[PDB]
Amino acid sequence: CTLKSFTVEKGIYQTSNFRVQPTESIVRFPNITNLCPFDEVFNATRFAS
Amino acid sequence: EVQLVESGGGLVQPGRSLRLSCAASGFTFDDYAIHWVRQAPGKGLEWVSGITWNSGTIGYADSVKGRFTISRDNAKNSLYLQMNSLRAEDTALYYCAKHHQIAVAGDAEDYYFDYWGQGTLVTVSSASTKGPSVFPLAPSSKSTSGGTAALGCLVKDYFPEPVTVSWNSGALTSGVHTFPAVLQSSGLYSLSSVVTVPSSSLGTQTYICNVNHKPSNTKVDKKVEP
Ligand SMILES: *[C@@H]1O[C@H](CO)[C@@H](O)[C@H](O)[C@H]1NC(C)=O
Repeated sequence: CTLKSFTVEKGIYQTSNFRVQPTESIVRFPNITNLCPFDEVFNATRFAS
Repeated sequence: EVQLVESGGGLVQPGRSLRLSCAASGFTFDDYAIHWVRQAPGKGLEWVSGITWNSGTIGYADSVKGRFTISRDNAKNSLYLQMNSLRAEDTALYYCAKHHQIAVAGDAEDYYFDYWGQGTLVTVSSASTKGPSVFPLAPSSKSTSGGTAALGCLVKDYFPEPVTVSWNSGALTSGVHTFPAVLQSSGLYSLSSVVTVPSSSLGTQTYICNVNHKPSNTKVDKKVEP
């Protein structure tokens, strides 16, 4: 294909390029910390009006 | 630190309305509950209403429902209390008390006051406001000891009693015996004060008795002379 013919002579030719390909989609983010005050606004005791 | 200054209060006719305020200063007006509690003269205290750290009503008493409405303003850091249809049994010193705990989310309802203020005398009657009458009590020349001579003021003819006496600028916290007022069988009251007043040799106070009365706003700056 890269040397279009049907009687290619003797020699070495560069045709392709290998490439080992992935096997996961690892995503690494840090730890959760200092959660927002959503526990005292959705689980409060009393509202006003 | 905490300065719970209270504004709004005076003589109003029975059946009218007024707005009370309590400007907070010193802490964060987003995590401490502030309530309203009245105190009749020499007849104990009485809780009116209260609001938690957020905008939330915690209830009223058994005699103020439907007439009183409390509101909280976290933006201006001030708690307001509306009073409608005031009657004769609403004359007391309404205080502005805070709460000690931070009122976490999951706990038990338990409110107890930690910081108190001064209160505003909210008197409700049919009488009218009268103008005070300051008089320069003569510091007579009776001289036996060092500071035996004393001068003061003779404020009288005033129905409400939000009386605050000053001498120079709101200072001189030394011995000043401000005698309480008394109803002289006519609704009016009478104020007087006594200072040390040492030997007068052009080295004494400015001889000024500033009397501030909110329902009868008038700046009296009369001097006292022997
Ligand atoms: C409210 O409290 C319950 C029990 O503590 C908890 O399961 C829930 O996650 C809380 N809700 C919020 C919005 O945090």
